[PDB]
Amino acid sequence: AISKNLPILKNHFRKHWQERVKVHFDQAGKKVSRRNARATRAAKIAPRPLDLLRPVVRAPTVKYNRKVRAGRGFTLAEVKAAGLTAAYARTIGIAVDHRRQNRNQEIFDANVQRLKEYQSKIIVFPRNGKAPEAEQVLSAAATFPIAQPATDVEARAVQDNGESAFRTLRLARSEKKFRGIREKRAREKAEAE
Amino acid sequence: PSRFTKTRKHRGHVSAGKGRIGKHRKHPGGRGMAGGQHHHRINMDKYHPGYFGKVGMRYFHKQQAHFWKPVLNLDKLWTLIPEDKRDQYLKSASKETAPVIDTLAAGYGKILGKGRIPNVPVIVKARFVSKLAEEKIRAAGGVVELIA
Amino acid sequence: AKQSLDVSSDRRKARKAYFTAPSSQRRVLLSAPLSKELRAQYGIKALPIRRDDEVLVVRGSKKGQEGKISSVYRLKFAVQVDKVTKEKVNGASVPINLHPSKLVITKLHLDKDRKALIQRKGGKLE
Amino acid sequence: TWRKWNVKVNHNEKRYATASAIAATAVASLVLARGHRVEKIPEIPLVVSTDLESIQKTKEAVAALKAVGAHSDLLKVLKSKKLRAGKGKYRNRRWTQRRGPLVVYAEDNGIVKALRNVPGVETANVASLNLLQLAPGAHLGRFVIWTEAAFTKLDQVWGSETVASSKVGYTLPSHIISTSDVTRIINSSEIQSAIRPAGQATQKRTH
RNA sequence: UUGACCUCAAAUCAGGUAGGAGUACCCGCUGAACUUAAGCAUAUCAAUAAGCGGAGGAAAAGAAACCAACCGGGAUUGCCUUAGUAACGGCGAGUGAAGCGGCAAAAGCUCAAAUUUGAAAUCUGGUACCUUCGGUGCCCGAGUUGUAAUUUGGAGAGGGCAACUUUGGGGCCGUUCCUUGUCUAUGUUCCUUGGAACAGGACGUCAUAGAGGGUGAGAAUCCCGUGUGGCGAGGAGUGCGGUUCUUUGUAAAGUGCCUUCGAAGAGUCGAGUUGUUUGGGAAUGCAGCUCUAAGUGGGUGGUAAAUUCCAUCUAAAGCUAAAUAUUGGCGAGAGACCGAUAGCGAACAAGUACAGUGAUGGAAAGAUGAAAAGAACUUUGAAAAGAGAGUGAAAAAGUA
RNA sequence: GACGUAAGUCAAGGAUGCUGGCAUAAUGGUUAUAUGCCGCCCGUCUUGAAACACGGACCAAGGAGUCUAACGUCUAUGCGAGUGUUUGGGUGUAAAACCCAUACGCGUAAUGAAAGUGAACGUAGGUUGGGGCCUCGCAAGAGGUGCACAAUCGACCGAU
RNA sequence: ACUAAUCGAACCAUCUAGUAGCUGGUUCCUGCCGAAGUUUCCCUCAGGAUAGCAGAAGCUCGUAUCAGUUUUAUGAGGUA
RNA sequence: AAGCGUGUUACCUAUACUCUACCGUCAGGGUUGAUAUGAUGCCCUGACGAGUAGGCAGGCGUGGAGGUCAGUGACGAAGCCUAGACCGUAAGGUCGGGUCGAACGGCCUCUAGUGCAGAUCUUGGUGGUAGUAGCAAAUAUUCAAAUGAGAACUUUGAAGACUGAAGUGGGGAAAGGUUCCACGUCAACAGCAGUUGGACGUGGGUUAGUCGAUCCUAAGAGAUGGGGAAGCUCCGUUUC
RNA sequence: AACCACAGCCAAGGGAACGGGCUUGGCAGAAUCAGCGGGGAAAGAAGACCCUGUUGAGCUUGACUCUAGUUUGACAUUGU
Ligand SMILES: [Mg+2]
Ligand SMILES: [Mg+2]
Ligand SMILES: [Mg+2]
Ligand SMILES: [Mg+2]
Ligand SMILES: [Mg+2]
Ligand SMILES: [Mg+2]
Ligand SMILES: [Mg+2]
Ligand SMILES: [Mg+2]
Ligand SMILES: [Mg+2]
Ligand SMILES: [Mg+2]
Ligand SMILES: [Mg+2]
Ligand SMILES: [Mg+2]
Ligand SMILES: [Mg+2]
Ligand SMILES: [Mg+2]
Ligand SMILES: [Mg+2]
Ligand SMILES: [Mg+2]
Ligand SMILES: [Mg+2]
Ligand SMILES: [Mg+2]
Ligand SMILES: [Mg+2]
Ligand SMILES: [Mg+2]
Ligand SMILES: [Mg+2]
Ligand SMILES: [Mg+2]
Ligand SMILES: [Mg+2]
Ligand SMILES: [Mg+2]
Ligand SMILES: [Mg+2]
Ligand SMILES: [Mg+2]
Ligand SMILES: [Mg+2]
Ligand SMILES: [Mg+2]
Ligand SMILES: [Mg+2]
Ligand SMILES: [Mg+2]
Ligand SMILES: [Mg+2]
Ligand SMILES: [Mg+2]
Ligand SMILES: [Mg+2]
Ligand SMILES: [Mg+2]
Ligand SMILES: [Mg+2]
Ligand SMILES: [Mg+2]
Ligand SMILES: [Mg+2]
Ligand SMILES: [Mg+2]
Ligand SMILES: [Mg+2]
Ligand SMILES: [Mg+2]
Ligand SMILES: [Mg+2]
Ligand SMILES: [Mg+2]
Ligand SMILES: [Mg+2]
Ligand SMILES: [Mg+2]
Ligand SMILES: [Mg+2]
Ligand SMILES: [Mg+2]
Ligand SMILES: [Mg+2]
Ligand SMILES: [Mg+2]
Ligand SMILES: [Mg+2]
Ligand SMILES: [Mg+2]
Ligand SMILES: [Mg+2]
Ligand SMILES: [Mg+2]
Ligand SMILES: [Mg+2]
Ligand SMILES: [Mg+2]
Ligand SMILES: [Mg+2]
Ligand SMILES: [Mg+2]
Ligand SMILES: [Mg+2]
Ligand SMILES: [Mg+2]
Ligand SMILES: [Mg+2]
Ligand SMILES: [Mg+2]
Ligand SMILES: [Mg+2]
Ligand SMILES: [Mg+2]
Ligand SMILES: [Mg+2]
Ligand SMILES: [Mg+2]
Ligand SMILES: [Mg+2]
Ligand SMILES: [Mg+2]
Ligand SMILES: [Mg+2]
Ligand SMILES: [Mg+2]
Ligand SMILES: [Mg+2]
Ligand SMILES: [Mg+2]
Ligand SMILES: [Mg+2]
Repeated sequence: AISKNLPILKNHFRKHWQERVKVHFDQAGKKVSRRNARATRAAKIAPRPLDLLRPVVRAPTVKYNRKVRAGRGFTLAEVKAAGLTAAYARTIGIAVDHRRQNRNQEIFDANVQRLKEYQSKIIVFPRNGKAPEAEQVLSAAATFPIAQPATDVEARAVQDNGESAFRTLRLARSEKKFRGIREKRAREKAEAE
Repeated sequence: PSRFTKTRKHRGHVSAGKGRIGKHRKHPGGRGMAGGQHHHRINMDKYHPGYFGKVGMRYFHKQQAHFWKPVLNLDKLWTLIPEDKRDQYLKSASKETAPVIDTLAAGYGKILGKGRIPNVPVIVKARFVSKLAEEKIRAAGGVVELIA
Repeated sequence: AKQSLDVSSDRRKARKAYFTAPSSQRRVLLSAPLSKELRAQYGIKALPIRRDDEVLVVRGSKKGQEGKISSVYRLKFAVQVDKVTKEKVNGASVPINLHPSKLVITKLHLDKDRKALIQRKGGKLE
Repeated sequence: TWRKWNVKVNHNEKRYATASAIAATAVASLVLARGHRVEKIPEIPLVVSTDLESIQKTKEAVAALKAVGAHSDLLKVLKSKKLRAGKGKYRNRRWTQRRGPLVVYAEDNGIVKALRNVPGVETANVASLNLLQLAPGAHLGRFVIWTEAAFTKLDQVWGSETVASSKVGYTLPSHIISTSDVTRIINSSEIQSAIRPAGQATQKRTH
């Protein structure tokens, strides 16, 4: 029934919704179990650091490409540039992604610097050596944090060339909007006589 | 809590505040938005004009991220410089040392022109700007650098 | 207070465990303290009660009465002592059920296993 | 089951109440009204040496509490132990008793376990300071015993006029009135020189 | 005549395997109506209930014929969110995702397409002997209508030249996991009430133990326990010590450059049409029928079509832990929950007694006392029983 | 206020003075009864119920506006151009309490179907009121300023 | 007609607490305020929405703006 | 006239009017350098009080929760009874006395499965009706003895009757399941009674080569081969 | 056992327009038994007639919308 001045609602409760009500009573319990799972895995794989070294990538879309983040794995080009094989890299804790490609020199250099820097700060115990204890460090990510690069300097000189940035945006829109028609008129004008 | 509700006060009174004559029933006018064009027309035309009917174009597979463009006005432009370092630029207002404000890293797509910044030159890096916003920045002695 | 996650503080569970305790559990449940002299002699505080043990009643209406356990009647969590009885009106005599926590052991019926239990608990056994 | 059980409180407002309850611990009138036997306590806030943090045994911890003046509040607990007055007594809530002192340390070097068994006594790290223990039953003025390291650390934890709080972006709340002695403000010569003379405080009946 | 081969049979042939149960969660199929729309048919309820088939400790999904359009991400799942939004809809009622972003957890891979052809190098089985979750030899068989090695698109192969660097198994004991045992404080001191002290009062003690329970009334200190550590037993299986097997290898793997190559899944993709389904709208998936491909090819790029590009993946074959689920099972810990007409139907010989031909339906029913100490004995009565007496703190507790 | 020259007094902004009996069932309360007068059976639908309208033989126990998702107004509280710790992580005396990064949501911008564009002529305007404040006045009042708010004419952004 | 005391579609269980604009009921006390059965629309006429009547919260101000009233002046009306 | 018309006075009595008090509500005020510490306090002044549906406000009561009263309690908690008492307009609260036997309150707060006369309400218990309607079909009983506490009803004898061989007789089939028989025995059951009993308690009892089943086929039912069906399964009975 | 708000004398009045109760009169004396059918608008059942409901169902048909079956065509089976 429709009554006095109230916003129109859309409460989707016209199925047997009470049969699929999940109440996360176990939030604290699952937290205890997750920390217990982390401690168990830490002991099982000690002295390894509980997570793989991830690369830094750009985020997709125009909404998020201003930021960098952790990616899945280093590309085969990055691993080869860092001086090691993908198969060996996977056994010393480096994530390797065969489907990501390098087209950005800045990101590629950053990941290769990331790989050499990681190599400098790990100890690979020999397969039949003495294997000394090396104070297990739980987080590789906290050891090698992802840094947003520097876009510019804090201050510099005003260079005004009279370009009218707004005019530039307008003209960019117009040239793109009229490229197809102008090429069509160019092609027909060329073909006429 | 239950003890502060009118149910407690209605105890002993027969109709529970629902009336003897009207006699609270199940769904006397229909359920949900029933009758919005028939017996709820007046309410719907008075409080929700435009509710029924169609409007312009459809957009199949619309991703909002294509349209991400948070606006920032000039009157808030100087807030992107931290307060500790702000007053140093506000004084000694000159070129050859002008604050670069990267409004994109600040999370903004377009700089609008609500206006009245100080007369200090600033280098505004933005994806988009309104025509008046670029006028006021240039008038102050700054510049807008188009970035992507 | 409680510290471990394996032990319960739930009253209903505790009482259920008590009243459904099997006989071998009830043997431990029916422990009695030793007398001052027996504590000094052996070095142990309390032992599970047994048949030929000599006991002194130290609570209730039969306080100060001595005797020997004629029965550890585990089915109702009690022990019966000879010389401690109720004389019914029809001349008959019936045992008084006693709880061993209200008893004091004044002499032990010692065999190999009782001696080993004392030594296990840290007893002098002399 | 999907009845609302937990209640979200604004984090700043939780801190607001915690600070108000810490401040109320220093007001002997509030602590007396709340029910603690601090009538013979030499001074409130009660601060004791940091050696309390390293006391290992319950007996030594109890003796230190009695020495610093918590004996009556300890005896009030375990003299107040009562059987609960209804069905709660067979839902594992059999007994009731008063709260004793709350000992606040900075480093648990044995004090927590030494006081675990003392009836009515609680312990807390300065870093946490539960409101449920500082104002039990929503009643302000819990009898608190601070160790010296705990008292000193409290400026770093909650901030001061010269020290920023360790809590990110937090500052202690501001008073909306400069004092609580409205009588003394009224009696100030400034207001006294602006007010008209007063009547009788009980008007004489006419007609 | 005989000996194969193919195909098809028989045997109480040798050895195995499936069925049925449970089913809370999981993978599918099939599939409603009540209901809402203030009527009603599309719609909604709902791709739900019921019905059928199949699993496990999880299942399924899963290492892109993905998302994207960015300066690009990068298996799957789940959470926060996107978002009650794009979209669908008698555009009514209603319905309704996904990409990005932050998190939990992270793990990668395997076949088919290739001549071993200087050697079927491969495997089940029988048998004998052993160090028996198997090994070795011998034999029969399977298999060239293709079993091994070698490659899986990230590649990789053949050849040519360079060279260097790293390797396996196996006991005991160790830890580690599970199951379980045992040991490890302190009053039963005096006074009062009481049937009973576990109550109140006094004086103490232990406390990493003042959780809980029992004991003749509220028991840290009477008992079991609790807390804290110690010492054992049976058993799991990976990092640990250490001990040997020490041509234990010209055996395997990796790495650079050059050259030539680089096989990559068909009644399938795709299309038309019908039905169903989806937010998917000139058609989201699925399924039937008809048509039916290619190899700088093929799919996708959320408005049908032609022409031109571009981007992005590589289907029609396959395996994989964790984060997720769990009104069933087993083992535990709990509660501002109910307190015998409540709480499960069932606190009890409860899915019992009982009803119905049957499918099914399905209750009621807890409390003497601390202890039967459950009333000896006398007397009236044919007896039940009464009156006495007696037990008990109390019979104003007598199993009615 | 009155009276009196004054003392002081008075019937003048609400009772004092004198005296007696009893100190208990005596007054009073409770209860049963009697007497006078009055009083139809509740609940419910209904214009209208004591109704020849319905439910109700009696008693005990049970017995009906709840919780949840999303939301409107109002109110309290915290912070404030911000705000929200609790998805998750850290930590714990362990479902508590305490601490926290990156995001995300809502707000800080609107408007158009959309492509898009996007907020100061001015002391962020003028006029009429406008509480409070200021100046002058014994005061009344007069003059200056005038936040919120109200009416109104403009200016700016988008659509046309 | 009969199909297990059941037949103009048996019985059992579930969907299912099926929907009901209709009938019945809807549990303490006191205090203050205090109605409507009319307008418009509706497959509307035993129902709703809407406005009105009502309460509550107040807020901006502080004797104004006013007024179910008259007087004066000035209109209008076509009933007796 | 105690009737009708009319006139005059006196008189009667409403929860209305005047005055006074008390309650509450609203309004307007007073009160701080001791308001001679209650400032949501105290006090002054005026007016007002009907009420269904309904709104709001302040309170009363119940189960559980945090805190406090170092509250009460086996020398008696709670519960229940009490034409005994007191406080509150009221919801209610308190006290005494009896019964009783183990727990329970006051205050500040939190929370709800939180208050009953009704629902042809649910479950259970109980009345009036009422010692009432009734216990009247099947022709019918009687005498004596025995037994027994007790005999219309048991047993025995005597007698009078009836079923009248398509039986109230002698066996069986379905069904029941020990009811059969003996001893003991009468609280319940046998709508009176009961010493009797198909009742209660404890026992005893069913013997087959030939009687039946078992074998046969009947109308039918139904595997297999095989074909349908997503499938549960269906078809079919000698078929390919 | 039905039944039972409480109950049980009338007349008239008014009253929801036929009262056991209310108003005015009549009157009115414990406790009861057999019978009786005037009254209790006696009991038996949420009128089965009628109307209303945006409540059904059985049945009918040129109602609306479909559907098993069946018929017709094309494609496939489908070759020489
Ligand atoms: Mg009312
Ligand atoms: Mg009603
Ligand atoms: Mg109670
Ligand atoms: Mg599935
Ligand atoms: Mg409908
Ligand atoms: Mg409807
Ligand atoms: Mg219908
Ligand atoms: Mg659907
Ligand atoms: Mg199902
Ligand atoms: Mg299994
Ligand atoms: Mg798992
Ligand atoms: Mg799989
Ligand atoms: Mg691949
Ligand atoms: Mg992914
Ligand atoms: Mg959003
Ligand atoms: Mg569609
Ligand atoms: Mg749907
Ligand atoms: Mg190889
Ligand atoms: Mg006890
Ligand atoms: Mg004691
Ligand atoms: Mg202990
Ligand atoms: Mg392929
Ligand atoms: Mg389907
Ligand atoms: Mg569909
Ligand atoms: Mg890509
Ligand atoms: Mg029950
Ligand atoms: Mg008694
Ligand atoms: Mg009694
Ligand atoms: Mg008794
Ligand atoms: Mg009297
Ligand atoms: Mg009367
Ligand atoms: Mg009527
Ligand atoms: Mg009535
Ligand atoms: Mg009716
Ligand atoms: Mg009735
Ligand atoms: Mg009834
Ligand atoms: Mg009740
Ligand atoms: Mg129903
Ligand atoms: Mg009024
Ligand atoms: Mg219409
Ligand atoms: Mg009606
Ligand atoms: Mg005329
Ligand atoms: Mg006219
Ligand atoms: Mg006259
Ligand atoms: Mg009133
Ligand atoms: Mg309570
Ligand atoms: Mg009592
Ligand atoms: Mg009474
Ligand atoms: Mg008792
Ligand atoms: Mg209730
Ligand atoms: Mg009742
Ligand atoms: Mg009522
Ligand atoms: Mg009779
Ligand atoms: Mg004859
Ligand atoms: Mg005859
Ligand atoms: Mg016979
Ligand atoms: Mg028998
Ligand atoms: Mg009889
Ligand atoms: Mg008899
Ligand atoms: Mg006999
Ligand atoms: Mg017989
Ligand atoms: Mg009644
Ligand atoms: Mg009556
Ligand atoms: Mg009548
Ligand atoms: Mg009357
Ligand atoms: Mg009369
Ligand atoms: Mg009659
Ligand atoms: Mg009817
Ligand atoms: Mg009917
Ligand atoms: Mg209608
Ligand atoms: Mg019909």
